Amino acid sequence: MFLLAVYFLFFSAIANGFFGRYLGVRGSQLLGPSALFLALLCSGTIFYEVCIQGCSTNIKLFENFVYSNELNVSASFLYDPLAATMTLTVVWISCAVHAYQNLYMRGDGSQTLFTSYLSAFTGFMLILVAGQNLVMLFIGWEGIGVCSYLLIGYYGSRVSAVKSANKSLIVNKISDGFLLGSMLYLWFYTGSFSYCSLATFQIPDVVSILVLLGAIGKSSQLFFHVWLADAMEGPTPVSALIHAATLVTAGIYVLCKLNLHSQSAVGILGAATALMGGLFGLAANDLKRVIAFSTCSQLGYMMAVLSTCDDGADFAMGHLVSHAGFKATLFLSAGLSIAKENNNFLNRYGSRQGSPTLSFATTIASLNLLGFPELGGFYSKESILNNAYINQGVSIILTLATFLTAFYTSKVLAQLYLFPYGNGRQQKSFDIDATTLICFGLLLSEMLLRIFTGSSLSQNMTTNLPAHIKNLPFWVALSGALSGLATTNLFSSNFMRFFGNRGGFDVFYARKCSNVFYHNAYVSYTLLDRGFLKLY
Amino acid sequence: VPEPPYAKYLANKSHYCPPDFHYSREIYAPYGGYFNDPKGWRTNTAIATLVMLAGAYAVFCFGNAREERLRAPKGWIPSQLWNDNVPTPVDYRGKVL
Amino acid sequence: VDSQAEWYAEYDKLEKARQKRRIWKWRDSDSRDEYAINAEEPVIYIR
Amino acid sequence: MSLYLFMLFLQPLSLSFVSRSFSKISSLMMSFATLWSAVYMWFTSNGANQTFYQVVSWGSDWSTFGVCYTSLYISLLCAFIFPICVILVQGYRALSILICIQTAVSLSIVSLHMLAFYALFESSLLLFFILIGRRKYGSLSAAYNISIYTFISALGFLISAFWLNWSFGSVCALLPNEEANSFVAFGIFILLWVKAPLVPFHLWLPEAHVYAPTAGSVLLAGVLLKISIVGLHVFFLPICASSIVKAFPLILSICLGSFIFSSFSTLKQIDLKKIVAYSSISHMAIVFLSSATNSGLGIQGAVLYCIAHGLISPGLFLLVGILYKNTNTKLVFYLRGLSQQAPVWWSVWVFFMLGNLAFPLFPNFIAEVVCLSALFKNHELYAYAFIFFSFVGTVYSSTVLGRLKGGVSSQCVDASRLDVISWNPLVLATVVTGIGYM
Amino acid sequence: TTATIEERRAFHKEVLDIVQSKLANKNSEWARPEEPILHNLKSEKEEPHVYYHNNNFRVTRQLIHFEKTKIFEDELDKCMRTHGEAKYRKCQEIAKRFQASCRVASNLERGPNARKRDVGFIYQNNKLRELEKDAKELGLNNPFPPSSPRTTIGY
Amino acid sequence: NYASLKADTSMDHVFGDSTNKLNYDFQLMSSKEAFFWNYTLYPIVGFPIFLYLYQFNKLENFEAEIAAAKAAKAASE
Amino acid sequence: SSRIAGDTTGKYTPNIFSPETPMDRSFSHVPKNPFWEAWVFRRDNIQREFVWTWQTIFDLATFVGGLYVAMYATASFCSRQNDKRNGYPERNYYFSDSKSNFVIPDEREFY
Amino acid sequence: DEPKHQIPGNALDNWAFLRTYAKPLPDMIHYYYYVYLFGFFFVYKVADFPEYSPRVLVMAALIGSLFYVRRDWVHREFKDSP
Ligand SMILES: CCCCCCCCCCCCCCCCCC(=O)OC[C@H](COP(=O)([O-])OCC(O)COP(=O)([O-])OC[C@@H](COC(=O)CCCCCCCCCCCCCCCCC)OC(=O)CCCCCCCCCCCCCCCCC)OC(=O)CCCCCCCCCCCCCCCCC
Ligand SMILES: CCCCCCCCCCCCCCCCCC(=O)O[C@@H](COC(=O)CCCCCCCCCCCCCCC)COP(=O)(O)OCC[N+](C)(C)C
Ligand SMILES: CCCCCCCCCCCCCCCCCC(=O)O[C@@H](COC(=O)CCCCCCCCCCCCCCC)COP(=O)(O)OCC[N+](C)(C)C
Ligand SMILES: CCCCCCCCCCCCCCCCCCCC(=O)O[C@H](COC(=O)CCCCCCCCCCCCCC)COP(=O)(O)OCCN
Ligand SMILES: CCCCCCCCCCCCCCCCCCCC(=O)O[C@H](COC(=O)CCCCCCCCCCCCCC)COP(=O)(O)OCCN
Ligand SMILES: CCCCCCCCCCCCCCCCCCCC(=O)O[C@H](COC(=O)CCCCCCCCCCCCCC)COP(=O)(O)OCCN
Repeated sequence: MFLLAVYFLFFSAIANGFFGRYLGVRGSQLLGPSALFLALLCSGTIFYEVCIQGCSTNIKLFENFVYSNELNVSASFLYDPLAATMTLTVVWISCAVHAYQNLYMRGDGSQTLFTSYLSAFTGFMLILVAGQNLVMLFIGWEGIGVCSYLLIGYYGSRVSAVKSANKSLIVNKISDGFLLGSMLYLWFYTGSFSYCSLATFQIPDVVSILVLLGAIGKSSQLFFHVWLADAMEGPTPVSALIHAATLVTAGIYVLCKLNLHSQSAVGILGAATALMGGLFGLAANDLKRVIAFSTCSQLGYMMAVLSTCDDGADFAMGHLVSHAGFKATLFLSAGLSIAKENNNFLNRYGSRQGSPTLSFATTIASLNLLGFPELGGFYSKESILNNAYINQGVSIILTLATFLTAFYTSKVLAQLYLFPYGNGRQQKSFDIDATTLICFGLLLSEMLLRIFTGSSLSQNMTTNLPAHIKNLPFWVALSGALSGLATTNLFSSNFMRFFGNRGGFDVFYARKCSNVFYHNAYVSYTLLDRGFLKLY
Repeated sequence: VPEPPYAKYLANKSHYCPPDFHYSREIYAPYGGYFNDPKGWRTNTAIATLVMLAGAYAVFCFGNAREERLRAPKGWIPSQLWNDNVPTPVDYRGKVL
Repeated sequence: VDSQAEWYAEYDKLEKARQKRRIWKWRDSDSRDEYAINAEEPVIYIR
Repeated sequence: MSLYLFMLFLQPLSLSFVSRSFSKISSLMMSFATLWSAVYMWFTSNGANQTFYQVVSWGSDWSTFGVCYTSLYISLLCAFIFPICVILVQGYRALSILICIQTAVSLSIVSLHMLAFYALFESSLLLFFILIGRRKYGSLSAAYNISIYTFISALGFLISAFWLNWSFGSVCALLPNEEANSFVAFGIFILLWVKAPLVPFHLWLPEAHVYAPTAGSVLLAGVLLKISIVGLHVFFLPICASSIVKAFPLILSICLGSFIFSSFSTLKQIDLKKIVAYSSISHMAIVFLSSATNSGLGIQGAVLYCIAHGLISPGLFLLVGILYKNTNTKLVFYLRGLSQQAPVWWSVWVFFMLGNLAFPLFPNFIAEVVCLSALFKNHELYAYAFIFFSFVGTVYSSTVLGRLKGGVSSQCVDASRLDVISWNPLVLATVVTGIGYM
Repeated sequence: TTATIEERRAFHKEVLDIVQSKLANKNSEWARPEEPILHNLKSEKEEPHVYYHNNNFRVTRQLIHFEKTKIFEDELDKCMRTHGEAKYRKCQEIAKRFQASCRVASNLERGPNARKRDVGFIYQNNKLRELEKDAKELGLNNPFPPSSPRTTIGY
Repeated sequence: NYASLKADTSMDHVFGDSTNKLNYDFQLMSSKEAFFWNYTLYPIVGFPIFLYLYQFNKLENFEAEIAAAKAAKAASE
Repeated sequence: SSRIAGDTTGKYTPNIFSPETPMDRSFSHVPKNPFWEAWVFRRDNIQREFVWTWQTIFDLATFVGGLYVAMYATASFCSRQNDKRNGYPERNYYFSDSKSNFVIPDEREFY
Repeated sequence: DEPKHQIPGNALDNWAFLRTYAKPLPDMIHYYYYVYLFGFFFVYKVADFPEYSPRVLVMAALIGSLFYVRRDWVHREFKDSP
């Protein structure tokens, strides 16, 4: 029963990507969503058995996947409470995106191959989440990396898209190299790759730094966030999956699965990432880029909360699973908006008659992003902010990040709906079928269920704080929202330009790191082996 | 240019294909053509669904054989209906069910 | 197929070959002028 | 063993008596029959016989042949990849040259005598000089490079073998001998330094691969680079361990420098075959260093990673040869839109390129994990150095893939039925090894 | 410890007798010995028959050690999955034994350049204990952490 | 034979002319700048090396100082 | 102006005298550009433009020899640490001048 | 047309340089006679030379190799002039 979901996703991938000639575009439009629906039932059963009823299961597919001398690893799946929650969230979002792609990708040539990529993409995420040992996690990690490479660069006739895919691949390569180093350390001094014997109360700092460096790759933190913004070149269904669950969350999941992180590094890096992501999302003028920078900021919150308290891992996971929902909704609604307006720039969006469902979904997802009270995002974010008060430096930066988040979220809402129509007088239209409505209904059901069921066991546990301290995040969010509605100027033109360039992390790489890389290549080849060592 | 003789064997432009879009119809790709919609697609989808369910049955047998629960669930779990190796539930206090 | 017997027979063959080679490497000068080094060799000179 | 050797001798024999119009068919049948004989040799090789599975001698120390773990893997690999070379090559002259080369190389792997190993391995010296320097599509410079490099390294190895035969009285591996001399250790080492392309003695391999035919490139990459590890496990480590442990910092210096500079040199390539050939050089260093640790993990990991390379690089070379037949170009800049123009070729190309980047579902992953574990057993920094600079391979592989993937093209260049038949066995073997049947 | 040539030749003769005794009766497990040939040779390569036999014995022992380590890991995983949040207390012993098996399997044949495998951080813990003892008795200040009761799940 | 060197001007009016060219000289970094940036970035890459060097030096110095104090205590006593 | 060369039935004949150009494997060959060919020739024969300058010597030394020196130093440090870790006596490495003969540890000995 | 290597220098200047090798050629017996005679006497004298260190012998060989002038070099550059 537990194996069935991964089977359904990989079957969808194989069927659509290898026999799609027989199935057809309609054949994908049935076999994809049906298989992921069945996987959703299986994931719901898993969630009820493991999380609610506390029954972890281990499935060993086969033994001795690598058996060389003492080094021994097996293909086994352990569904522990973390894994069931991530599995449920991932399958729910992926079923929604598969429903979405039926109408969105109809104007695309290879819809079957796109569906196959999406289904294998989900399958590798579930392999990463449910692995019982480090090697299965590495398999899923590299699988999601390659699937992101094949999905961001889907438009091969665009130089920007293929270069974005290359960027993602290279950055992720560096990150998993650090992870492989940490994996080798842990096998050598613990005797196994399994998480059960992986436990070390004291670990040398090198292993912690390697784990953190590997994690900051997929969970795009500072100095490793360059790929996330460029990942906008891919189709909208890809962006929703990568930013909501599959790629960004993996680093946080790894950090929570193995508590080898150091409090000092994670809190500073997370707070810096949250502030920088909010500041970058301030300047952005594409609808899709602002939501990516907001994803960066939320990842910063989740990374910061690990430093605060022992429950920080639970709080981070709760914010992770809450964030997947409204973020996926925000990307899907943004993609529908782009299709209806034939535009990506926020200036030319405006009020126009549309579907009540899509506008409501956008409003509720943005309200969850802002921190609107009595919402799933509100609880998961106040659990972080209130518990971060002990770390004074982290708390301040997160509160300013909340202000910035409120400002750009409200600015995006005003520009999409409240603002007057800004696009031209041309016939533009995207009529939505019932399948897209079922997609947004699934997202809205996830959002509504999150309120009743909660995100963490200690979500409503008291943080013994003064009332003015506890309710401060609401006031900061409200002030940011009010300033965003008025569309006031917050920074001078120099700093606005600085934020528009995303801090110049890429320009530094261009001018120094890449030039040194290709000068090393020049010395190695032209001067030496085709130079000094080549005969006349 | 007068279409080559083999053009008769090649299939037409599908309904989903935009009228302006031109693609070479001779190219073969395993994932399908540029817009597909083949004749007989319904039967192929039925066959694919049958294969999916048969493989699901085989995977279900394999997993049930290899699903090991070493700690008793706190309450009744759905797996008890189909697998007999589930330990008898014990609640938070410790009472057996 | 008695692997032990095959292994030991092969090793014995190689060891015998090595002994034969090292005997074959024991060579004094065969020069006709060199009567001292070869004093015990039975020879006749027709000169 | 005896059946395998007899079939190896039978293949060149058959060409003399065939009709010269049946040569291709007879050669293909002979290659498959040799593969089956190798499977029989595996069947008759009992794991209970731990030191050597099988030993046969035909009247002298030189005629002593035997199979061990490394020898058996490498011999099965060459017997597996030879038929693909046979179908790719046309003409009695070319068939004769390739059959003689394969007979010599496959006899070298199972040889247990250093002098017989030298005699069989260097018998294929002119055959590559003629092959790489063929009339229209060959280059004399590359043939000179490969021939001279091989001659000097093999002559040093021969001098060391002569010294061992004089001192011990024997040069067969089955007789236990140990030496602490550094001159003899270097004499044996220089062959490995050259044959396994290791900076700065790697210059011959690129020119040879580019100007060799596709069957020739497939054999060169598939098994001739692996002959270094047969020599290392069979003729260097048993006798020259003291010198490898004495020189380990120098060995690491040279190996890691080869890895880094070969990776950087790969970035400056515009020719597809040169890109694959330089990827091979960077891949050899991990094998050489893992074996040099002289640990259980290192030897197994090196032989495994050799098998992974001998399944991945022949596929890339075969795909590039197919593309060159279709397009008459190897420059990446001329080739664009291959994804749309050749979906079936592109799928296999991407699959094999992922294999070369050592992704988990490929044998290169398991092999690399084992080798890195051995390096980590020696020291943490040793593994860390190799793991980081692996990112350089990603850069050039991704740049090549991006350049080929998209653009405007007016030519349908996709593979035929013969081409797909050519790579199907390699794809199946890659998958089977990737799931753990190493 | 010095070996005269007479004693060396006598041991050579005795090893020839051992080889003859083994040759008399066929054995399918000849290369999987259960006992080594005891010797006091400077280099085992001096007597080829002892060399190969004891090498086969070492290989058999290492294979047994690897399978034993896999067993120990299996019971450690089962014990972890059974107890739940009481794992750290109740699985201390089984983890101890499993880590001991790992160190045996790795360290017996690590090789010329390979370092000792510190499963459980025992050697580091001992080094810290010695350093702390010396610093306290000599009045120095140790820049290194004191020894820990438990550094891993077992050792 | 060879491809035509004549460009297509059909879409110039829609998408702009090709008259404007790149200003890059297609030359690499200067040797002096390259030396600085190699000898800066490569150490950052090898951060484990310096950590191991630092701890090993600390361990050896503490061991030697313990040995010296031990010699002092074992000389008088 | 073109005709199908290949015949699946097996009745394939090459029409060398045919007025129509066969659609053989050369049909799909890339047209090629004169300047790209000269760029390929220049790039392969880059040894012609090699000149020994102090800048060239500086680059070659600082990067290649520098990386070799750094790797050798790191490997020597790791060997020293491993010798201290294992408990071995300081090993007689090739360029290290040590008055000890320890090279290969004895398996039988307990270190 | 194909890409080709650039040939440094002008065609006529290079041909003029090459034409400086077209000079009256002595027969090689004259050199060989003296080399044979002085070599025979040299081999007789060598048996009486003191034993030299291997390092000095190698340096002397290197100096001799560097100082050796190829017979063609004198051929091109010979001038019957003071
Ligand atoms: C009044 C009478 C005039 C004669 C006066 C003397 C009369 C004779 C008196 C006693 C004669 C007995 C001793 C003389 C030497 C024996 C040679 C001989 O007699 O053969 C007959 C010979 C004529 O025979 P041939 O068949 O008509 O000519 C053949 C050639 O093709 C000729 O055609 P080619 O000239 O057009 O072509 C020359 C070619 C012919 O090739 C040779 O010359 C071969 C010589 C190689 C060394 C010879 C073995 C050295 C062993 C010496 C043993 C003693 C030391 C022991 C330890 C040393 C360990 C090596 O070599 C070359 O291309 C020029 C380079 C010359 C040396 C090449 C090696 C260079 C290594 C340096 C590396 C540094 C470069 C690094 C930078 C590179 C940048 C990429 O007569 C002579 O040449 C005698 C001239 C006496 C001048 C020798 C000056 C030094 C002598 C001692 C130094 C030993 C080194 C040898 C230097 C070159 C000697 C040829
Ligand atoms: C883990 C156990 C289960 C394993 C199942 C894995 C999931 C499917 C595996 C199928 C085989 C994997 C390798 C397939 C061939 C690799 C090439 C490929 O995937 O795509 C090909 C062509 O695709 C195919 O024809 C075959 C793909 C079928 C299904 C592929 C699923 C995704 C691959 C999984 C990633 C492999 C994991 C390796 C690392 C763990 C090229 O695609 P593009 O470069 O994007 O260009 C296409 C054209 N367009 C520009 C319009 C986008
Ligand atoms: C042009 C191509 C078109 C055709 C596409 C073909 C589609 C291929 C389908 C993908 C297959 C995925 C199956 C992956 C499992 C590997 C199968 C396997 O290895 O068989 C195992 C048996 O194990 C199984 O049967 C696994 C059950 C597979 C079904 C389980 C649920 C399917 C979900 C896929 C998740 C798999 C992730 C595993 C990651 C490594 C052999 O058992 P042993 O006797 O122990 O062999 C020794 C072990 N070793 C191989 C390492 C030497
Ligand atoms: C006591 C003694 C003291 C030391 C004395 C040393 C004296 C010098 C010793 C050097 C011996 C090395 C012999 C190799 C010479 C280089 C090759 C000759 C260069 C050459 O022009 O060959 C051309 C092509 O070769 C090629 O294309 C091959 C490229 C270069 C080959 C690389 C060399 C092999 C690797 C070198 C080191 C290997 C490990 C060393 C332990 C063909 O010329 P042609 O046929 O057209 O004839 C026309 C005549 N101009
Ligand atoms: C400069 C960096 C070194 C480059 C090598 C990089 C790594 C290669 C290592 C290969 C591993 C096994 C080889 C054995 C030793 C080879 C070289 C080791 C380094 C070395 O030269 O040590 C020398 C001793 O070796 C010797 O005395 C002999 C050196 C080798 C001779 C060269 C050519 C030999 C060819 C012989 C052909 C076969 C002959 C067989 C009879 C001097 O070091 P030291 O101990 O004196 O310390 C004095 C320092 N203060
Ligand atoms: C003509 C050609 C040559 C001319 C140009 C040469 C210029 C290069 C010179 C600088 C090269 C980098 C520095 C390494 C050599 C430092 C001096 C050697 C002396 C030495 O071994 O000191 C050790 C250096 O630290 C170390 O162990 C090495 C630290 C530096 C390595 C990491 C920095 C780069 C990282 C990039 C990756 C490369 C390494 C990959 C493994 C520490 O002293 P000790 O405590 O060990 O005692 C050993 C007793 N002397």
